[PDB]
Amino acid sequence: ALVEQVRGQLQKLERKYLELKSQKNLYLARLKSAIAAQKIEEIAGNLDNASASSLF
Amino acid sequence: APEDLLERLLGEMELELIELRRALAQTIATFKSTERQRDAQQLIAQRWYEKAQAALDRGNEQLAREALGQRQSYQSHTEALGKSLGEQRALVEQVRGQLQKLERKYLELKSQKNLYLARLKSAIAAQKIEEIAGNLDNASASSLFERIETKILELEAERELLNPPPSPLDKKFEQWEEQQAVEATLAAMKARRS
Repeated sequence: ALVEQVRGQLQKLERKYLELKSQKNLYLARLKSAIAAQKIEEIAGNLDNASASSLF
Repeated sequence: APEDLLERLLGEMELELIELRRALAQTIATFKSTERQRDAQQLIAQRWYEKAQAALDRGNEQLAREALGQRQSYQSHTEALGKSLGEQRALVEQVRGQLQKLERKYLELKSQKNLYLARLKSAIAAQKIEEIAGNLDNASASSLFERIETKILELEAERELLNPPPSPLDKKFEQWEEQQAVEATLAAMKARRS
């Protein structure tokens, strides 16, 4: 019984481990997308925004 | 950590087992020596007895009379040793039974030593992994998704603030105007060809 039940834990646990890994990159990619997009519009706001446009 | 004690305690037991193991031979060693002396003493009397056969022979009784008197001194010693040999037998027999029984128990405990150690390690390894998952995935305070995804909204919320979305006003005007742009332009399309 011990060897059977313990294997079930290992069998179930391994499936979960890779499942988390799949979402690891998915959320990381989304974070980077916003991070990259966060600054560019800030530069445009600091560059073009008619209020205090450094450009024009 | 009690686990190291389990291995260490048996090691100390093993030293005592060999210590007792050597001790038993010492008891056996003296037992053999006692047996030899009894055999030697009877031989001395046996030589006197074997000699006494000739001493009594030819009618020279007086020589035999004195000879047997000397024998009795050895006979008394012989009897005492024989009694000692018999009682020593019980001690060697019973002590071996203890050793015979004790050794069987020793290995029996060793069999369960690894069995419980293995189960402990299994739970120990499995104990932490789910704790990480609880600290990682658990929707309450998931470090993986909930806390990370909250930061996503923070950046998302800023874009509308820094770039105010056009009011819903303009959407309908362009859509209202867009249909005329296509229709008015297409009105010429259907008209120019027709």
